[PDB]
Amino acid sequence: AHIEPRYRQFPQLTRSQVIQAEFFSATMWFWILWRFWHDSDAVLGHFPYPDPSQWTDEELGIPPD
Amino acid sequence: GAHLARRYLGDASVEPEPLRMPTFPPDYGFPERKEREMVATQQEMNDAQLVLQQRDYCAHYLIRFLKCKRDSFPNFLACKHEQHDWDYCEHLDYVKRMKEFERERRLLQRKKRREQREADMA
Amino acid sequence: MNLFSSLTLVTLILLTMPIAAINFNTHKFTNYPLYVKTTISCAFITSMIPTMMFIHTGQEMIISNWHWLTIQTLKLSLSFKMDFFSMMFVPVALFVTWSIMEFSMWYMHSDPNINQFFKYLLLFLITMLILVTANNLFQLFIGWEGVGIMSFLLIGWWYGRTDANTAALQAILYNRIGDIGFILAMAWFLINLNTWDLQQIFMLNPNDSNLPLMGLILAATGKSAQFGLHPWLPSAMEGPTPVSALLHSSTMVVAGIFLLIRFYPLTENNKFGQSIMLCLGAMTTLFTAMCALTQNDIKKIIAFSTSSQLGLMMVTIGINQPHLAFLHICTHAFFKAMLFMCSGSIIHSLNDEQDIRKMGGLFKAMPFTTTALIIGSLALTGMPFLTGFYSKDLIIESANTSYTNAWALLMTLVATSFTAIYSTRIIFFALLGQPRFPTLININENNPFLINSIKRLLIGSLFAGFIISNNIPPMTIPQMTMPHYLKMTALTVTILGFILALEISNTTHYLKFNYPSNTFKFSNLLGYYPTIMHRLTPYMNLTMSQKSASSLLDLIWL
Amino acid sequence: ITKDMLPGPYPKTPEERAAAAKKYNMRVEDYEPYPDDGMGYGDYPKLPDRSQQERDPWYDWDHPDLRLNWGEPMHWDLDMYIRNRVDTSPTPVNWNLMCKHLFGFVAFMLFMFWVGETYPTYQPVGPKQYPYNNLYLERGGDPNKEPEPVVHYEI
Amino acid sequence: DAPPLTLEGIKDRVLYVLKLYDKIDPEKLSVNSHFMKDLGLDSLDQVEIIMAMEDEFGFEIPDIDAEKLMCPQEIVDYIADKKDVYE
Amino acid sequence: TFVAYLPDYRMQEWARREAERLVKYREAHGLPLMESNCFDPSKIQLPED
Amino acid sequence: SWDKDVYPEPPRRTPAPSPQTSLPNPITYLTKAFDLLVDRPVTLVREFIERQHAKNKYYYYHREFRRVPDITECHEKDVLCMFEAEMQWKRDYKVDQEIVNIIQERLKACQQREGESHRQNCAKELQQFTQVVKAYQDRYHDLGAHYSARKCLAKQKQRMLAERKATKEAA
Amino acid sequence: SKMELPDYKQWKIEGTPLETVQEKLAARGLRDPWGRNEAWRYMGGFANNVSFVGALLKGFKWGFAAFVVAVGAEYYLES
Amino acid sequence: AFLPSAAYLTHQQKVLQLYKRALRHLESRCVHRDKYRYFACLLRARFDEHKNEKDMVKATQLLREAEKEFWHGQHPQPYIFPESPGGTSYERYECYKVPEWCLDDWHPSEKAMYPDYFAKREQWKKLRRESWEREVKQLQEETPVGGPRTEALPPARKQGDLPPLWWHIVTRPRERP
Amino acid sequence: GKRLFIIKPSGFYDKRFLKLLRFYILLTGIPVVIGITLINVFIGEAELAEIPEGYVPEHWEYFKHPISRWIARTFF
Amino acid sequence: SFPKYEPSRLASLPTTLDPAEYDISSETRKAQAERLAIRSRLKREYQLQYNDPSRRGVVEDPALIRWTCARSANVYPNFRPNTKTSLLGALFGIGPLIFWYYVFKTDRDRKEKLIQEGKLDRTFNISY
Amino acid sequence: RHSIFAFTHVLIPVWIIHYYLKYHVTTKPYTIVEKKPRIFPGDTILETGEVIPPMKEFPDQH
Ligand SMILES: CCCCCCCCCCCCCCCCCC(=O)OC[C@H](COP(=O)([O-])OCC(O)COP(=O)([O-])OC[C@@H](COC(=O)CCCCCCCCCCCCCCCCC)OC(=O)CCCCCCCCCCCCCCCCC)OC(=O)CCCCCCCCCCCCCCCCC
Ligand SMILES: CCCCCCCCCCCCCCCCCC(=O)OC[C@H](COP(=O)([O-])OCC[N+](C)(C)C)OC(=O)CCCCCCCCCCCCCCCCC
Ligand SMILES: CCCCCCCCCCCCCCCCCC(=O)OC[C@H](COP(=O)(O)OCCN)OC(=O)CCCCCCCCCCCCCCCCC
Ligand SMILES: *C(=O)CCCCCCCCCCCCC
Repeated sequence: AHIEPRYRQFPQLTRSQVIQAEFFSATMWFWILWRFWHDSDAVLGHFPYPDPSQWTDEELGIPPD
Repeated sequence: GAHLARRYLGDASVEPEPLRMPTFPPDYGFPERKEREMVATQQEMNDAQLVLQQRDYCAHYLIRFLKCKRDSFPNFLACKHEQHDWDYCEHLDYVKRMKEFERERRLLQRKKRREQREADMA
Repeated sequence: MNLFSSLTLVTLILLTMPIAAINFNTHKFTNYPLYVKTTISCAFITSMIPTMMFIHTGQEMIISNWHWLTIQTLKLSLSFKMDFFSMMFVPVALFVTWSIMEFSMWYMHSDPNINQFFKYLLLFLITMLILVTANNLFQLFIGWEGVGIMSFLLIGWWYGRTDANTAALQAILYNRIGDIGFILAMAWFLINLNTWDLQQIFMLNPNDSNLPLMGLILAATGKSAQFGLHPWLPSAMEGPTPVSALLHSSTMVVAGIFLLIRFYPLTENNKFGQSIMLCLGAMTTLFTAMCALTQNDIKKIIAFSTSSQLGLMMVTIGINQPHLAFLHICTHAFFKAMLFMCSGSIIHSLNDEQDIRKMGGLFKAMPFTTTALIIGSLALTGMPFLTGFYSKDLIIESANTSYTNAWALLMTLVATSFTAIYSTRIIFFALLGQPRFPTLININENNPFLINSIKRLLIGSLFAGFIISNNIPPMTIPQMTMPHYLKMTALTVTILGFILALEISNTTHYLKFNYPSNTFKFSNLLGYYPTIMHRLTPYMNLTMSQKSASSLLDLIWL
Repeated sequence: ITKDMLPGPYPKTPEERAAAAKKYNMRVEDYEPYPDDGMGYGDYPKLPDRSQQERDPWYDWDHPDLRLNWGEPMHWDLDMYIRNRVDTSPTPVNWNLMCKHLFGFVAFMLFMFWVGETYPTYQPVGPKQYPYNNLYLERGGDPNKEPEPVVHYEI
Repeated sequence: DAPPLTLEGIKDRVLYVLKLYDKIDPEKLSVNSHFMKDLGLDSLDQVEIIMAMEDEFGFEIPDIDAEKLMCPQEIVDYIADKKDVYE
Repeated sequence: TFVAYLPDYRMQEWARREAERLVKYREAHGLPLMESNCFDPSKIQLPED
Repeated sequence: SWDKDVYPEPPRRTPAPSPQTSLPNPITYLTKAFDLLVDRPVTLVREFIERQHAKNKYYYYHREFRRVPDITECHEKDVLCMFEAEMQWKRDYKVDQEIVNIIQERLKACQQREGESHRQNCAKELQQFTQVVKAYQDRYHDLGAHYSARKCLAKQKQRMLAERKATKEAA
Repeated sequence: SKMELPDYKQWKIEGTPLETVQEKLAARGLRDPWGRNEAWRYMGGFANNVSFVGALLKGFKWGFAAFVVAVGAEYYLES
Repeated sequence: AFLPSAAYLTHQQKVLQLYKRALRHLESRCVHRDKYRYFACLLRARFDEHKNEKDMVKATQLLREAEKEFWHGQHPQPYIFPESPGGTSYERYECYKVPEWCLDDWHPSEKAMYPDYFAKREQWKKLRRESWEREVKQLQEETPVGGPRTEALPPARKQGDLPPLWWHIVTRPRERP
Repeated sequence: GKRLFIIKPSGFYDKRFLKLLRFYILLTGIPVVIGITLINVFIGEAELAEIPEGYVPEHWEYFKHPISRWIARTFF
Repeated sequence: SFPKYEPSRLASLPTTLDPAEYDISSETRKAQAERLAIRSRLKREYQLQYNDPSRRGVVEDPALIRWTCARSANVYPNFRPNTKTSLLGALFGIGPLIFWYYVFKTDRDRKEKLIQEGKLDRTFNISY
Repeated sequence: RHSIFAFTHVLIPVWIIHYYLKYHVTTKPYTIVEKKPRIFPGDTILETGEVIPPMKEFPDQH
């Protein structure tokens, strides 16, 4: 039996469409939290970005004259 | 990104221009500076068919990673550490580029303070 | 070797077989749309094997199988180029088209010309895979004009309606203005390089290549709806929903971007072409995303979405990152086809209602459609580790960290915020809140065709960026070192767009009535660009086509 | 059709104007021709240049797509003012105000891209360094000649 | 999709709208109740009722017909004309 | 069917196969693949000045 | 097949299958399924067709044109000899066109077969292509649509006057 | 063939935003005649719709649950 | 302005049409339903403030600057109903609206596929052709000298007759074929 | 129930034309395709060979396909 | 007060903001009634032929025939060569021909001068 | 007659296209040109039997 059209009220819902929609919403947040738990660097950062001012003049070769 | 403000709003006389640099010799300030060693042979990266942008000073990690990527088919998640090695050494190459940039900026500061010392003294 | 080229040609011949079936008919069909959908499913399965054995070794080839013509130094052969671009585009296009046709078996069920519709949609698919596999400029021009003409025939599907014919002729006009530049490029390569083949173009590698690249940029302007030649892509929402889903979001409109990605060894040695592509792409991705902020038809809003994503593709070509642009094409196909399918599911459920100001309360009425629309919007905006994260964010991670036009970068970031703004605008006016549609509820989505067709592109929109970006080889070096305010750029700008548009949406519940601002009148009437030039440039043509051309000279004086 | 319903020369006398307005099936007060400069319009009525998009859509038309009636004297450019073509309809924003906003927006965006091309943004790095004499044999250098040494050093 | 309209359905929906209107009492409302003369409404109220019909059934009645619909039976007959009911 | 099986319409195929002879004759004998002069420059008398 | 000198193919170097991961790839199974289901019946039908080719062996020939006198040693306005010269010149024109097409096929196949190292590894084919295009341009460019052996001879004579004047002005 | 319409006596605008609208109209002497027509949009199954942050977080509870299940499964599998 | 029955718009009609267009453009401005309903009663109060204006010249001026108010406050893209002109589904099925006379051009092998339909269509056409001359001689004696003044047609007066000029209005195609 | 008649123009003459078009094309299409298949299978493609000493070939003996040899012999 | 709407050639003034629409005078009643009368008479003359069963063909519209005869036939016999017609037939008649003539002649003289001076890159240009 | 689709639409066209590519296309020069496979240090060549030597030992960074 199909979904009957209704008037000025909430339409009929199937159990299957609701559990599939909740299942794919859970799949979205599962995959987001999973790849955020394992990678954590594609969003935040892979390697440290060094400070240029914190480098010494000997490794860069600046003789003071 | 602050150096963009230092070069545009400030002066471009002390900021090293991006297009043609180093303007200083490589031995200037370095006693017995050594070259950059290339690990992968020219013929080895020739046969590996690498992109001309990818044949830099650390393409040997890329050759090991691509051999792992070919050999681990279909398990395409089995060579994460070889990609990590290649990305880390590209990161170190970028750090060496940053060190060249900071060297050029500090030698232009040396030239700026040198001519200011000469204008104060003489 | 004998497997790769064989299944490569079997895919295209298999796509052409239902055209022979529909042309050799006498009976009334035992579900010809199911036959075409089964054929395109099997063509997807067939094209999967050359893609997998490309991911195994990197195996590219050329099939120059049929000699067609020899104009004295130009051997035009039927030549198919199976490279990385074909091996990643053909399974994505066949997968998206298979979902669009299982969608269309539900959506276009009331149409008595359903066999003509599936015939035209298959003809589009054939011309498009002629386009993306062509090895010379002539076969690419065949596929190019083919997707232009099937665009005409699928915009003007309800040919009795005046606006559909008007939009179809408009799309033909702007595409032929792009074809001026495409024929300019063919003319330049034939005269200066004696070839239309890609291999001799790439091997000769000319240096004075400003003029053919300007021709190719004009071709991509006409084809991918860049600024100046853009408004036909919003006008082209007058066709049916699976037309706008397949053709004018994900498959046809990337062909100007695909034309510029295809010619990457010329663009990587021409900084002027890169700068013009960067400026035009930033202009388009600003303008169309700004126009999307103040629209009320949902098909118009998602068309401005796909044109802003095409402008971003033009941006990331313009920073000399073509493979990221093509990864963004393969990524963008899934969630943008799914967003058009979910919008049209809302439209067909709400009895041909497309205006978002008469929607709402569909979070619990259409749950699967709401789920997939939220997933498509979050993949569009750059939610972490959806499919749209694996390309678009990297685009920003190369747009910041490169020798770039600074204003193009700033307009790229403003576009990145505007994507979040119109995405949560769609979710606000269409899914959230209280209902605004009329009183006779016929809301329903419980057809396995609709649910499975959105489901497979949902699996794509969740997993396909991860799967593809871990199956494609490196062709550039990914710039992975940047400061933390520069790494967190695209995410923070996207969340700022969400916050600003949520404040805008919560200013609408207030009981105040403000007069319209000039920014609202500018963005709502589409930068005033389709209002002026669609009136002025025909006028100055047609009076000049009557007064002086016909009447004065060619009936009296001459 | 016969001759006395066909167009003729320019109406000079008012009785020829009345005969034409009876011929063109309209009021004599509304009937104005194109001015007799010799451009060959003849005695055709100068309709006030309204696009057919502007008409009443809910009106019961003889030609519904054209929004046109039977026996109505058509516009001279009726092929031009169809709803597939040139429109003259009123707009919410003024015409010159649209032209000013469009020209200012387009020219200002062009000028800002010119400003950003004048001042480009970049990274605090040196140039990308490649081995083997800036990859001389890879970039198409001939094998018989030998270039200058392109040597990069550690830092 | 697209459910068929009937004169019972169009009649019951038009009367269902007019029984949710605070100037028409639900006990004097009939199928032939004239808006100005029998229910005592304004032409402004009549325009609001035809706009409520437009809100109800999802299409537009033009003004040359909206200025003459002066009973619920004329509304049901006009929607019967514009929807082709009882095939 | 007649046009498809025309016997080498305007001798194109022959001209390829003939080229496949002549290149093979002058790759092997060390000659250049095509001279810059169509005729022998020894049998040509130029106007003197 | 064809002649491997006019269409040169360098010796193929494929790597050995080196399975590193334990998961079996689909490509070997699909290759065996293609070898059984597709290669065998097509090969059997081709053997049947080739037996039927052997049941009637007959041959065709490559037509030869002996060299007639060219336009230089034909008299002026003597159509019987300069017709022969024109037919010879036109056959050589179409053959020179197919030589240029062979060198283009070489260059395109070299570029694809070398892949990304095409600029390094196809210098000889690009050099041959530059020489044959310079030769074809010096021989047949700018003649027009009504080209003939006379137009080609006059272009050759103008080029030889230019080369002689360039030789004279260098000394 | 009959679609049985519900009652017109159950669409009362108390407890709705139409209550607020009628209060603010009667505050200056105005009265709302089409409120009970609008009353079905704000009651029943269409009442209490989620916000945007609640529409985003659909399935996040069970998704985080299965996430913690899989993280515990790999942490008890790695040893 | 331009109407089939009247040659003009009365002032009452102009007021009602401006009120309707103001409410429609307002609903376009004011998307939410309770918010629009609040502003709709406010605008109804603004229209009923000068409902009882006797001076038609003053009401003309008030209507004119009310049109200026409506033009200053209009929405650029107002909500058009889908099958209303300017809508997205407007005149969509006009390519499916085949005229009825094309059934006359069918072949008899497919006319025999629907025997009852064409067997009834014969007496429909019979009804039309024996109604035509009666309704012509009806219209020729009621029309004044100089032609009819207004485009409206008289109804069927006698019992047994049909209303004049009726065949294309009755036998028009369905709006959803 | 309540099936509705769809007024449409006569699709008999267009379908009759297309049936006749396909029939009168296939009427000599199918014998030509079967005959070309039988020639390519049984009569078969000729082989390139050097011109022998003293053997002057006919003009139709310079062509590969048997139908091309038939055309160059019979008509040309 | 309010921004007044500016009419244009391609943006006409609305019916509501035009003042002459609000004319109440009896001569406007006469003009509107005569327009309604002519329109009603032409409507009746049309749909007596349109609804006729004995007619099977085309209701010929002499306004349409008159429009096509004006757009085709009436162009030459109502021409008078004067200053306006001759100057406008000399502007758009021999103007852009001269324009493209000098543009293409200039570019071809430039290209010929570069070719005979060995400047133009005509390296791989053997198709022409 | 349950899977006649994969026979008429796939398997017979794979037969036709394999016959076409095997006996008419690859029998002609440069029609199917393939990029040569990617050779790494450590590979074994099947046409020769020659083992490619590995790279230089790494100046390790980590
Ligand atoms: C088929 C009937 C259809 C219905 C009838 C009506 C048809 C239409 C009427 C036409 C009337 C005539 C018109 C004029 C044309 C005349 C013919 C002609 O000029 O032919 C030209 C041309 C030249 O042929 P030729 O000069 O006669 O012979 C060439 C050889 O030198 C010499 O030949 P060869 O000796 O090398 O080859 C001999 C060949 C015979 O020759 C022919 O077939 C040639 C004649 C066919 C011509 C057909 C033309 C009609 C139109 C065809 C296309 C449309 C068809 C309908 C729609 C299809 C779906 C779209 O032998 C075979 O076919 C046998 C092998 C079969 C292999 C398959 C099965 C193998 C496994 C079997 C297993 C079971 C048994 C196991 C046990 C065995 C025990 C022993 O022939 C063809 O083109 C043949 C058609 C097939 C070509 C390849 C098709 C695939 C290509 C794919 C890639 C390219 C396209 C990419 C598209 C991308 C998407 C857009
Ligand atoms: C169900 C249908 C399939 C047929 C079933 C029955 C037959 C069984 C299958 C076996 C078939 C027979 C054997 C294989 C076919 C013959 C092979 C062969 O050598 O044929 C000779 C030739 C091969 O070419 P060629 O190189 O030998 O010769 C070309 C001719 N000259 C040199 C004179 C120029 O022809 C074909 O193969 C014809 C088929 C081509 C397939 C593609 C057609 C596309 C048409 C598009 C038109 C417009 C083109 C525009 C684009 C151009 C490029 C930009
Ligand atoms: C990267 C470089 C970028 C360079 C940018 C600058 C160059 C391009 C400049 C813009 C050119 C295109 C814009 C102008 C013409 C647009 C015409 C058009 O699209 O008309 C559409 C119009 C209907 O539009 P619309 O009002 O939306 O209809 C729906 C409701 N009526 O439809 C109609 O009115 C129908 C009209 C039919 C007849 C058309 C007559 C005009 C033809 C214009 C040809 C232009 C050729 C340009 C050639 C350039 C060569 C270099
Ligand atoms: C100097 O600022 C280097 C960074 C690149 C140029 C400036 C980019 C500014 C916009 C991006 C960051 C925005 C953070 C909210």
